[PDB]
Amino acid sequence: IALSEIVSVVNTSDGRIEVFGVGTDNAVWHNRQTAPHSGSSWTGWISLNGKVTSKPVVYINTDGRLEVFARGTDNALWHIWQTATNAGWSNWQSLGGTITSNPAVYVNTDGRIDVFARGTDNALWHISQTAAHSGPWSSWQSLNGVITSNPAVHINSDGRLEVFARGTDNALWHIWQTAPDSNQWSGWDSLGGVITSDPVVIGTADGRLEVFARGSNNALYHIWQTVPHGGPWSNWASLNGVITSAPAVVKNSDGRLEVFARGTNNALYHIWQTVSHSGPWSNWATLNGTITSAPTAVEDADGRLEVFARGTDNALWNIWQATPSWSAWVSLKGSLIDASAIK
Amino acid sequence: IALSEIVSVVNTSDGRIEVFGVGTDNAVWHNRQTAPHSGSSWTGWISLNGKVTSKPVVYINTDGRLEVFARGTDNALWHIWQTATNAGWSNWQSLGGTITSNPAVYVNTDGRIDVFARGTDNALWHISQTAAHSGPWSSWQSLNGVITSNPAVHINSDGRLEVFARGTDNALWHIWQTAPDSNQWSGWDSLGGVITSDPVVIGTADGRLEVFARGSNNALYHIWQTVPHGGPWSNWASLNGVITSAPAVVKNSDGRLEVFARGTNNALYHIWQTVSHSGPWSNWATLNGTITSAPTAVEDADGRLEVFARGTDNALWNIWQATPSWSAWVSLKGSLIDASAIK
Ligand SMILES: CO[C@@H]1O[C@@H](C)[C@@H](O)[C@@H](O)[C@@H]1O
Ligand SMILES: CO[C@@H]1O[C@@H](C)[C@@H](O)[C@@H](O)[C@@H]1O
Ligand SMILES: CO[C@@H]1O[C@@H](C)[C@@H](O)[C@@H](O)[C@@H]1O
Ligand SMILES: CO[C@@H]1O[C@@H](C)[C@@H](O)[C@@H](O)[C@@H]1O
Ligand SMILES: CO[C@@H]1O[C@@H](C)[C@@H](O)[C@@H](O)[C@@H]1O
Ligand SMILES: CO[C@@H]1O[C@@H](C)[C@@H](O)[C@@H](O)[C@@H]1O
Ligand SMILES: CO[C@@H]1O[C@@H](C)[C@@H](O)[C@@H](O)[C@@H]1O
Repeated sequence: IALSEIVSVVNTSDGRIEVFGVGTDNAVWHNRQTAPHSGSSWTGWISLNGKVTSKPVVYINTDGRLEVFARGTDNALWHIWQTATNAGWSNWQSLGGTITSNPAVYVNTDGRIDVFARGTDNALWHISQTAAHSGPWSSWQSLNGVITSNPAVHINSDGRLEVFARGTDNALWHIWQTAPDSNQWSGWDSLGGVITSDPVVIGTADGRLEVFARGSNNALYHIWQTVPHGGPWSNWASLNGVITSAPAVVKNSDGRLEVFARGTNNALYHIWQTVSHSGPWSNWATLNGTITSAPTAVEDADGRLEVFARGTDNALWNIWQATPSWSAWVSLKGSLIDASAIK
Repeated sequence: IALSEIVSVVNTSDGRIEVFGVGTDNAVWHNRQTAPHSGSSWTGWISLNGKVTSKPVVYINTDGRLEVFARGTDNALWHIWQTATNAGWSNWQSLGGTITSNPAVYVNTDGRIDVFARGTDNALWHISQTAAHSGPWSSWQSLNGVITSNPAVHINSDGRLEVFARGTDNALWHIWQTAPDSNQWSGWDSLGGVITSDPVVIGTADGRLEVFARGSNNALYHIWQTVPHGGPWSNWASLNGVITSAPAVVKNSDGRLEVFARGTNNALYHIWQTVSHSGPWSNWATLNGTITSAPTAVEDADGRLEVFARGTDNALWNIWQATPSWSAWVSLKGSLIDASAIK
């Protein structure tokens, strides 16, 4: 697997970016913008404690409360959650299980967080809240398959969760709810190709899933639903380049997709749709830096992309999107590790 | 009450704007962009039939299905829904009650649509889906108060619904859920002022409610939460102008608020936050035309504002936020009436 993202990031319900990563102590730490604008100062790193053995994944409940999922030292899924929106945190609590990947997390149309992770059998498993933004949690449940990457999940424009992963043949595979909120899932299906990164999935401005992944020649590839929330999918297409990390995809404030990834000189590169969403793609361009993780990208409250990546000093660095050139690479300090359960 | 909005507008799950209005036959008609882009052509007007006696209000269920609420000729609340996302429509069905205002509609954090309408006692009443995006519906319940305008609803950044309506003293009042999804609401709180239009409410880029209304001198006023999802509120602040309709507010793609209203010469006027969201407001500027309703504004899938208003020929007209100085007005044809239950 190509080098992973090292933080999970969200724009919170009060328009501040909040970033979560794993320290050299194997605890989860978070850092938050003090103001809801590009170029804001940062709180600085605060520990949520714990001892984790995967990438932490943050998700926002439908009531705005942040919730973090990660594998623990006992290999169970653990979580920790804000007890009120943007306020204080609970203690860490186990959700049991024994998992062998990073979690992937999404919310159902009924407000129930659904968490996906690989099992000891190498199947995809899932567990979910039984009520909107609320425990108790369900029991684990298998979705079978046998997968060789961390999973990625997104919602279709008809409300059906759909999960993506690399299979034993190194192809992109997927599986989907048969109906919104449903514990009844489809059978596994294959989209072919050969991929050398975790896949990353996004919903387009016109309601279609689009999936990006590094290919066997280390170029960036993508593939998409041809109609909203349905098949057929397209043929694989190449966006070229050569990337030395997992790709990260985000939607600009005007709908245009943009993808970020480490280049072969360890600098950050990006490529974007031009003209409009679903428009033709640009040439790759550099944003400089020397980075030691995959980048992570998010839209801030001013409608600008912000990217995060670990530096040569093992600190987290940040850069954001401005008219002619981007911002400075700015250090948020800290000392992060790649705790990804599959590397 | 100042002259109302004539259509209800929504972004569909496949990135097209869809507008809903009442025809000269008192049936609900709709028109949809053919393409998810600014300046797209339109399907043309299609009837949903029925016979309504309020402004119709569309809302998108969390599974992507559109649903329209309107008062019927029997003064009850009626609704009609898509049977599949962006597909065919149900028959009209009654939710009963007797209502004396336009409905206001919002979704709870648990995916259950809540509908609010003034009752025969001039209290605010509500009815909701009992499950996520699904019937059956609840019994009617009173949220008390005595109100003299149409209600407006939005969700807080902590997931609590909040409703605004003018009171018997002509002040802006409000009530809120004590917790997300709850049927337990607060008492009516006065935010004072004297308002001469329905209030409009929006959520800011940093998670605060902000309310706009015409005041006693026909100026535009606004008031806001000073902290995300909490009090205290600011004082009322004038945005000046002299407006001859209800105002409509929308958020740009970069978070800046922009308000639209009819001026004294019956043209469309607007005013916007400059620099960034929550920044200082512009001067009023005209967008020309001659309109016979309040405008309705929405962001399209390219991140551009689109405004709709009835024209002198009773057709619906459109203008959108093109680079230099906005598009030309284009007619979408049709023949619309103002069916608002309170005028
Ligand atoms: C809070 O508890 C600590 O962190 C959790 C995430 C688990 O790894 C547990 O075994 C460890 O003791
Ligand atoms: C269902 O098929 C099994 O699981 C898929 C996810 C792939 O790994 C495939 O090659 C494997 O045999
Ligand atoms: C712009 O700065 C460059 O890239 C950062 C991400 C850091 O690795 C730093 O040490 C390096 O000089
Ligand atoms: C389909 O039913 C028609 O429209 C409804 C919205 C009601 O006004 C009803 O009385 C009328 O007959
Ligand atoms: C269900 O209750 C009925 O409808 C409500 C909306 C109110 O108008 C009430 O006075 C009336 O009795
Ligand atoms: C709760 O109090 C009732 O409702 C408010 C909205 C006001 O109209 C007030 O005059 C009335 O007595
Ligand atoms: C731009 O055109 C002007 O405004 C439109 C909204 C229509 O009312 C039209 O008749 C009028 O002349």
